[PDB]
Amino acid sequence: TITLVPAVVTIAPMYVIQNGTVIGSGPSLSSIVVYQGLPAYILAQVSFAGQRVTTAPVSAQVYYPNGTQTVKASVITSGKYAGMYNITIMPPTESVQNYVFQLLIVANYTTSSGQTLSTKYLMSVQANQNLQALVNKEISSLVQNITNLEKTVNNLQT
Amino acid sequence: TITLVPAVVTIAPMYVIQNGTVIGSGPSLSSIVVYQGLPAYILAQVSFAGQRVTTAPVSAQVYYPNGTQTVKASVITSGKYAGMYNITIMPPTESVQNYVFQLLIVANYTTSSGQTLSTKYLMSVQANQNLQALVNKEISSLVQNITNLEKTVNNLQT
Amino acid sequence: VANYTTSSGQTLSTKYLMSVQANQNLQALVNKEISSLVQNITNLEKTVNNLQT
Repeated sequence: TITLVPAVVTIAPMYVIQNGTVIGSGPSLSSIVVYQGLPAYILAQVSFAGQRVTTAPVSAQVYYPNGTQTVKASVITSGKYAGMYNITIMPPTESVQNYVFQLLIVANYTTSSGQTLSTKYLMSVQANQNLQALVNKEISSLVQNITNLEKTVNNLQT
Repeated sequence: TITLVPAVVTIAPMYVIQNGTVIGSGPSLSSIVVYQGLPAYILAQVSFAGQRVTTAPVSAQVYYPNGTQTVKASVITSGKYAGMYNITIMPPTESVQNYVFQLLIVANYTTSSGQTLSTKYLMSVQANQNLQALVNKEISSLVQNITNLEKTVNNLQT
Repeated sequence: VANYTTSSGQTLSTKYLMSVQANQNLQALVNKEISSLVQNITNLEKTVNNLQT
């Protein structure tokens, strides 16, 4: 005897690849620390009954605090991540603090039993500061003020 | 007739304590926001049934980009952190990139269910840049410049 | 902690051990440090310009 349970479509963010590096591992996140100005490639598999499905057009509502980006995630057709949908968020660099935006991943799977299932996964993608660029630029302007001051102080010595 | 339902062994990190500071709490975290250069003491409980078991010793093949350090997790029995496996990870002090370094957590639990249940947790660790350091050294180079300059102007005043 | 007494005849209390790193606000740090250094520099610039004059 084989006792079936209903199957519910899932789109889960399996890896969040940013800087060519797994910053987010597995679906054990629903908020990830992403560092701004680098593209977090959220590889989010879509599986019905744990078996990855190739027909489920993924809309992705990317809720920036300025405009809402609807990126149609490209089905991963190469790599060992193939089958999944690569959701290419690219966060602007708005560094002075953290900023909200919510990636509501919506995989709309068409079941062949006639029960079309829209599954909507909320990951709160926490755009942490990427303060590194702001720092180097501010600091370079300070180095330039210091070298000019050195030069002036040499003229004064002369 | 009393049918005992399957218990499968679970290792979940109950604490990741890093720089003496618990960055990870709950067994709700099999990914964690590690800050580079700081020794993360992954105090991970090993449980069958959801009950703590201290007869499964845990190694950790920690795949740095400078080799694999296979660390046998020592049980710290002190304080409220007692009876957890200390998976000792030592992330690089580099801070030009977020780099993927793996953490193949292997727990081999000899159960009396009839098989030696070996559970593997591949946590692909997010080496997240500890920029604080880079901030402090750059700013210190700047102050060294402020003093040198300040001494020279004062000498000129004299 | 949420202490809830169900009306089914079983009392359930949940405690959630949310142990958190209270991380330094690096943003507010860097901003104040550099602004303060800009003022130390304004005082140095001031001596320089007096020197020149």
